[PDB]
This record gives sequence, structure tokens and C-alpha cells, in this order.
Amino acid sequence: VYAWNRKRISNCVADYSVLYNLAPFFTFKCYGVSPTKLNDLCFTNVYADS
Amino acid sequence: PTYGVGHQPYRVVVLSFELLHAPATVCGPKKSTNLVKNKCVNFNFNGLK
Amino acid sequence: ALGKLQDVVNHNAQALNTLVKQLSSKFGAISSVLNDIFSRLDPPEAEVQ
Repeated sequence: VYAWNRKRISNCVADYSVLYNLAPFFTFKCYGVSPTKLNDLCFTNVYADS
Repeated sequence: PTYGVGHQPYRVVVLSFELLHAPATVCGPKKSTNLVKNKCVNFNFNGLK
Repeated sequence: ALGKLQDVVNHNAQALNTLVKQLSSKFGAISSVLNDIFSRLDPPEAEVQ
């Protein structure tokens, strides 16, 4: 948490179908978007932190 | 290894998008109907519906 | 000279222009385009925004 990584994801085919099928006790909470509608919207830049 | 469920180790990954007018790059997967000239039709240009 | 005949025209050319400029001002939603609130939000948070 004190030193996180920020992967620059760009120029890809974002298929979020492989995401929700994760380990037990998972949450797909979205602040602003809906997790169900993330398949017909062209995203410009996506940043992933860990 | 014996902590409570509420205090067990978790891992969090957050995704921050930039859904604005800039050229899109990580557009999801969804066809590409051919184009059509002047006609009363529905369009989907990179999200703009 | 013909200014009171232009004031009634300018007043109508202003209320019609001050009304088309309120279609791009969100009042508490994520954007002012109605085609973007239904493409990012499912149908129960949409009805709220």
C-alpha cells in the first residue's frame, strides 16, 4: 500500500468476462460505472493498481 | 493464519478509466457493422450513440 | 431609432439561446448527455441520475 504499482494498459481488447470469475468472497463494486454495462463502451485509458 | 475472517489478508485492484473525448484504445469486444451513407439509422461511434 | 423593435427580437433571441445552453449543464449527474448515462449505468442507478 505504501508503494503501489500503476500498469499502463492501452491498445487492447478489454474483455471483462474473465474478471468477475475470481476467488471466493469477491466484490465488483464500481463507483460511477456499472459492472454489467462494461462491454459496449470504448475506454480511452485504463490504469490498474495493486 | 488464525486471524478472524474480518481481519484475513485481502488484495485489492482498482481500475481507473478515462471515458472522455480522447481517442479510445481499450474498447471492448463488439462487432463492427458496415457503414451506411445518408439515412435515418442508429450509429455507435466509439460509445457515442 | 428602431431599437424598441429590436429589443423584442433580442429578448426572444436571448431566451431561445439561454435555453439551448442548459442542455449541456449537468444538475448532479455524471454528464449532460442522456446517451451516456444508459451506456455506463445499469437500470436502477440510471433512474436516479
